[PDB]
Amino acid sequence: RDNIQGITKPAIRRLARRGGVKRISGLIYEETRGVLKVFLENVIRDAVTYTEHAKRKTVTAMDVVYALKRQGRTLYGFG
Amino acid sequence: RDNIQGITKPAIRRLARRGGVKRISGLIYEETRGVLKVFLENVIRDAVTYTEHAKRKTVTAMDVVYALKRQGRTLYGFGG
Amino acid sequence: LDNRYQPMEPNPRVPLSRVFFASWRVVLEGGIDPILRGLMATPAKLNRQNQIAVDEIRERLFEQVMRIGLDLPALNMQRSRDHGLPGYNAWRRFCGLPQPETVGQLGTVLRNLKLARKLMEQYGTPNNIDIWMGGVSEPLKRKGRVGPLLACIIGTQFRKLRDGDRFWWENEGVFSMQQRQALAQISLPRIICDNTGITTVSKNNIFMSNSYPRDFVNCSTLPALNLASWREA
Amino acid sequence: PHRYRPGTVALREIRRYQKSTELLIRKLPFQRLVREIAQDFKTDLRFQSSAVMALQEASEAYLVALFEDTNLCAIHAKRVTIMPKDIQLARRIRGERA
Amino acid sequence: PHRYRPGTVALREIRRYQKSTELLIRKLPFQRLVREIAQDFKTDLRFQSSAVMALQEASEAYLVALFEDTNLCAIHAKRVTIMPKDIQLARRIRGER
Amino acid sequence: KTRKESYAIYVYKVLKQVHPDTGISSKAMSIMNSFVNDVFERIAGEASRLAHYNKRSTITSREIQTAVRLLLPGELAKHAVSEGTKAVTKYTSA
Amino acid sequence: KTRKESYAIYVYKVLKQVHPDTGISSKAMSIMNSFVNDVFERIAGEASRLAHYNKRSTITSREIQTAVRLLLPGELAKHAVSEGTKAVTKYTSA
Amino acid sequence: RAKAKTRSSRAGLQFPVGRVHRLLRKGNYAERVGAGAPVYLAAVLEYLTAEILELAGNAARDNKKTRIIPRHLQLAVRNDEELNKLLGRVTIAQGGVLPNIQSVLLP
Amino acid sequence: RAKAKTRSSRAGLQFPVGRVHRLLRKGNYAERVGAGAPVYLAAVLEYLTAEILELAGNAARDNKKTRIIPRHLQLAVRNDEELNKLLGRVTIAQGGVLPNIQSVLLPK
DNA sequence: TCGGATGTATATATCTGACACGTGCCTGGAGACTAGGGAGTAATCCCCTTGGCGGTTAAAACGCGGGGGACAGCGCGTACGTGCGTTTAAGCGGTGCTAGAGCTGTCTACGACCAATTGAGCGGCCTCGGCAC
DNA sequence: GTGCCGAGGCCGCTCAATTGGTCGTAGACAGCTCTAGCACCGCTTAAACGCACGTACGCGCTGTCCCCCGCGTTTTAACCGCCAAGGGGATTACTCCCTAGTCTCCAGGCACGTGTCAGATATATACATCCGA
Ligand SMILES: *[C@@H]1O[C@H](CO[C@@H]2O[C@@H](C)[C@@H](O)[C@@H](O)[C@@H]2O)[C@@H](O[C@@H]2O[C@H](CO)[C@@H](O[C@@H]3O[C@H](CO[C@H]4O[C@H](CO)[C@@H](O)[C@H](O)[C@@H]4O)[C@@H](O)[C@H](O[C@H]4O[C@H](CO)[C@@H](O)[C@H](O)[C@@H]4O)[C@@H]3O)[C@H](O)[C@H]2NC(C)=O)[C@H](O)[C@H]1NC(C)=O
Repeated sequence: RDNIQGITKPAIRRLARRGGVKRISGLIYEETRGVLKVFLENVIRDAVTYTEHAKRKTVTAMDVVYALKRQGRTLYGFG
Repeated sequence: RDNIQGITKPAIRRLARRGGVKRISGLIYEETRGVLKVFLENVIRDAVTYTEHAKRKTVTAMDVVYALKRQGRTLYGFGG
Repeated sequence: LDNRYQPMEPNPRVPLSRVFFASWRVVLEGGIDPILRGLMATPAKLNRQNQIAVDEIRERLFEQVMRIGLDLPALNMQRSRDHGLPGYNAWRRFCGLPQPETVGQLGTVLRNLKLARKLMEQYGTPNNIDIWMGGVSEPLKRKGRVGPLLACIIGTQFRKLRDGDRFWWENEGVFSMQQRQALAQISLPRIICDNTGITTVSKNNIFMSNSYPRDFVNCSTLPALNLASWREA
Repeated sequence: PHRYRPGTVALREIRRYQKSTELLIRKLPFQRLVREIAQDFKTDLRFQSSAVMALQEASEAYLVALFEDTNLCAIHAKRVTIMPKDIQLARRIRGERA
Repeated sequence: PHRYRPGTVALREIRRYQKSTELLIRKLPFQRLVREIAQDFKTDLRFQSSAVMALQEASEAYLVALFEDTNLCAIHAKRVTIMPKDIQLARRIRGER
Repeated sequence: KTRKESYAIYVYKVLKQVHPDTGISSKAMSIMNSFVNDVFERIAGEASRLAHYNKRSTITSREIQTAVRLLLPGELAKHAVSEGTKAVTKYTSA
Repeated sequence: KTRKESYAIYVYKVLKQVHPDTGISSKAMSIMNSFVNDVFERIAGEASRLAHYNKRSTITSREIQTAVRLLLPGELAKHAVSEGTKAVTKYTSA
Repeated sequence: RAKAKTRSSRAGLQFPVGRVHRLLRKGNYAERVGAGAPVYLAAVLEYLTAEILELAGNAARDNKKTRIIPRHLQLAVRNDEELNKLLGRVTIAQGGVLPNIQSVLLP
Repeated sequence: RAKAKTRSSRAGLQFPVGRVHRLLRKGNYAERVGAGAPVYLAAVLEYLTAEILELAGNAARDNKKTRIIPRHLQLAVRNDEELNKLLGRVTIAQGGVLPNIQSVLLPK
C-alpha cells in the first residue's frame, strides 16, 4: 500500500505554481509528501475519533469539518 | 508623553540575548518598539473593553488575562 | 407645528413658491421654533426613478423674485455643461464602475428599462448623459440615498476633506483627550433643546426620526455638553 | 524548434493556476491515500464522498499556503529556487514543527 | 590592556540571561508606556499592580519568542546579525502582519 | 424526510435586497450558511463568557454589543454595533 | 473577606504523594491552579461540543473520554483514559 | 387574538429573530436570554451577510457573470482588509487564491 | 442517616468530585451532567497534576533545591514533548526560557 | 601554548519572611427519597457506498538538450561590540489621601413557563434560461 | 449558436413561532467601608548614555557547472457511463433507569494567626575560560 506516491511530482508542481513558486528543487517533492501525510494523519485521526464517538462505521463530511475546526482550520462549504 | 523611548536599547539587547541573538543591527530597536506598541495596543484595548463592560474604572489583572487568552496567549500565574 | 406637534394655524402648510426669500415668515410668524419642529417631525421625499423632483422647484423656483420661474434640474444640468464636466460614462470609468454603451446595458445598470429608453431618446448615448441626471437616475444603495457613482464621488470628497484638514477635531493637538470625550457626547437634538423653546425633541439620529410621538423624547433626558474640561488653570 | 525560456512557461503556469478554482490533485489517488491512512486507526471504515472532497480541499489549501510561506523564505535568502530548508523554516516559524 | 574578542561577551550575556528569570525591562518606564497607551481608550483609568506586571510578563515573553524566530530567519540567510527584514518575515509567517 | 433548517431564505432575501438581478449558486449558499453559523457561534460564545466573568445568568444586548466590539475588527465592529442598536431601538419602539 | 476556592490543597496532597519531601511556593501554586482550571475548561468545552453534535443533552463519561482523546496528545491520552476508567470503575463498584 | 406579527418585521430586519432566540435559548450559552439579544444578533448577522454578499456581487459583475460562485466570495473576502482579518483562519471551498506574483520572480 | 463519605474517597481520588460536579452543572456546558463524568474528569486532572508535579520535583532535585518555583515548572513543561504540545500556547510567569544556543553562533 | 586576567561556581555565615501547621467556623456536599423524560434497545426502510466493467484520452513518466542560478571564493568598507568615563532617574522606603471595589439590604419588573392558534418555511414538483461546451 | 441541467418559482402542511397571563428571582439601586491605588520626597546607585577603536562581518562582483526547465513520445490509469448487492445511516415505538429537585446536617475547606527553616545576600576562595606570547 504505497499511495503517498499517488501525489505525483506534477501535482506538487501545480500546487506550488498556485502558490506563486517559480523554481522548484528536486528534493521538495518528498518533503511535501511527508508534510501532507502528517496533516492528513492528524485530520483523519480526529475525524475517526468523532466517528467512533457517534457509534458509526461511516466517516461523514461533518466529522471532517469538526476535525478541521478543532485545529483552527475552519472550512466553509460542507455544512 | 514619549514613553516608548523608555524601552531603552540595552533592554532590547537583553531581550534579544535571552532569545539567543549574538549580533544586533542598529535598526532593530525601532522595529522592536513598534511591534511592542502594536501588541500592547491590542492587549490593552481588549482589557479596557472588558473593564468597561464591567462598569469599572480599575483595570484588573484578570482583564489582562482574559485579553491575552482572547489573542491566544494564555498566561499562567496571574489571577487564575 | 405648535408645542403639541400639531399643525400650526394659520398657514400650517405653505407652498414652497411662497417661502423663497421670505424672511418675514421667520420674523413676524412665530420665529424658528415651528420651523424646527416641522423639520424634525416631517418625513422627507423619497427619490424614485419615476419621481425625481417636485414641480415647486421645477416650474416655480424663485417665482416671486424673478420675472419667470426657474427649473432647478434644468439649471443643474445647464451648470454641469457650463462647468465643462465630463459625461456619465467618464465618471463611471473614473469610479471604477462598468460603463454601459447600448440601451440594454444602460437598462441593466439602471435596473429600469423604460428610464433607459427615455434617456437614450433624450441624449442618444450614455457618454452624453449629464452627471446629475445619471447620478440621480441610478438605483439607491442599500441603507443609502445616492447611487454608486454619487456615493463614490461624495465619499472621496469627504475623505479628502477629513484627512486633509489639519484642524480636524480628532487630530492630535487640536482638542485635549477630555475635550474630545466631552465633544463626543454632543447631538443636534441637544443643541435644539438648549437654543430654542422646544421641549419635546426627536431621539438619536435626528435625520431618521420623523413621526410624532413615536420617536420623540423629553429634552431633559438628553445629556448636556460638559465644558469643565475647558477651564484653564 | 521554438523553445521558450526556462522561466516563461513557469510564469504562464503561475498565472493560469492562480486564476482557477479546480483541484490540482487527482481524486482517485488522494482517495486511496486517505483510505490507507485511515486504515491505521479503524479497520473496515466507510467514507462519504463529501468527506474525501473536504479533506482534499483542506489539504490543497494548506499546501498552497505552506508553499507561499516557503517562497517568502526562499526570497529572504536571496534565491528563487524552493528548497526543503525553506519548508522546514516556514513550518517552524508557523508553529507546526516547533 | 586586556580586551575580549567581539562575540565572547555576547555569548556570556546569552548564557547569563537564559539562566535568570527576572524581567529585563525597567518597571517604571513600562508602566508609563502602558498608561500612555491606555490613555487613548479611557480617561482616569486606574491600573492594578498585578495588571501592569502581567502585561510586562506577556510582552517580554512575546518579544523573546519573536527574537528567537528572528534569529532563525537571520541564520537561514547565512547571517549571524538580525535585521528588521528577519522580524518582518517572522511576523508574516506567524500571521501577525 | 426530516426538516433541516438553514439561513438560505434569509440570505436570498438579503441578496435580492442588495443585487436584485444577480443570483446565487448552491455552494455559495452552503458557504453563506456556514459563515452565518460560525459568526453566530463566535458572538454567542463571547457573550456567554462575558456573562460568566461578571457572574450574570442573563445574556442581554450589552453582552452581544461587547462581544461584537471584541470580535469584529476595525470599522466592522462600529457599523455592526450601530446596526444592532438601531434594530433594538426600533423593536423596543414597536 | 469572602471565600475564594482553588485547587490548592488538592495539588498539595498530590505533590506530597509524589514527592514527600519537596514543597511548593505561592506563584507555583497559582500556576498549577491556572493549569488545572484551563484543562478543566478545555475538556468540559470539548465534551459539551461533542454532546451538541450528537443531539444529546447529557455529558457522560464517554463524552469526557472522547474529549480527553481529542485534546491530550500521544501517551498522555492513553494514560489519562486508563486512570479515568479505573477511577470510574472503582467508584461504580462501591 | 390580534393578527400575528413576526419579530423581524417589528425590528425591520429580514433575518429570523425568533429562530436566533430559540438557538440562543437551546444552545447552552446562559441560564436566561434577554429579549433584545436576538434582535441585536440578527441585525449583526444581516449586516455581515449583506456586506459580504454586496462585495461578492460586485466581484461577479467585474467578471461579467450573473451568478455568485465561491470564487467571487473568496475574491470579496480576501480583497477586504477587515473581512480578511475576520476570516483569517477560514478556508472557502472552491475559492482559489488571490492572483499575486512576487516581484523578484519577474524577468 | 450514615457516616457521609466523599465521592472522591470512593474513587480513591485526591481531587474533589463534588466540586467538579458543581462546576460542570453551573458552567453552562450541558443541560444534564451524568454521574460518572465528574469522577472521570477529576481522575484526568489528578493524573495530569501528578505528572507535571513529578517532573517539576525532579527538576528541582536536579537544582539541589527543596521548594518548587515557576522556573522548575517551565523546565518540566518544555522538557517533555507531550506536555510542551499540550501547553504550546501558554506563557508561564517567571519561567524564563530553555537554555539553547545555535551551533553556528558558537565560537570556532 | 602559557601567564594573567576576567568571570563565575562554591562552600561558608547570616538574617528573614513566607510556607506550612493549627484552629474556629460556615456552607455546600452528602444521605435519603420522589418524579419524569432521555435515551437504550429493538425493528424497519431505503440510500448511498463499494465493487465491477469497458472505452477515451488526459495526463504522467522518461529521456535529451541547454542555460541560468546556486554556491564557493575574494575584496572592501563600515558599523557594531567592547571598554571607559559621566549622568540620570529606577528603585527602595516611608507618608498621606481618598476613589472606588466590594459587600448588604429592598424591591420590582422581566424572562421562564404554559396553553391555544396559525402561517412560515421546508420538501416536493415543474420550468426555463445562464452557462459549459 | 446549442441545449441542458441547475437556479428559480409554486403548492401542501406541519411544526415552530406568536399571543396572552403569572411567578419568583435576578438584577438594579442606595448606602457604608476600608482596601488599595495614586501622589510627593530623599538617597543611593545601578543602569543608561556618550564616545573612541578596530575588527569581524555584511554586501557586492565573478566564475563553475550542475541542476532544473522545456519539449517530444510512449505508456498508464484517471475519468466517465452503467449495473448490481447490500451494509449501514436514518426514523419510530416502549419503557425503564438515570438524573434533576428537595429537606436535613455535618464535616471538609477557607480565613486568620504564627514561627522557624529553606532561601536570599555578602565573602573569600578555587577554579573555568579566554587571549596574546
Ligand atoms: C484607461 O485608463 C484609465 C485611466 O488610466 C490611468 O492611467 C493609466 C496610464 C494607468 O496608470 C491607470 O492605472 C490609470 O488609472 C482607466 O480607468 C481608471 O480605472 C481605475 C481603476 O478602476 C480608476 O481608479 C479608481 O478611481 C476611483 C477614485 O479614486 C481615485 O481618485 C481619487 C481622487 O482623485 C484619489 O483619491 C484616489 O487615490 C484615486 O486616484 C476609485 O473608485 C477606485 O479606488 C477604489 O476602488 C478600488 C476597486 O474598486 C479599490 O481597490 C481602491 O482601494 C478603492 O476602494 C480607483 O482608484 C481610475 O480613476 C480610472 N481613471 C480614469 C481617468 O477614469 C481604464 O481602465 C483604462 N481602460 C482600459 C480599457 O483598460
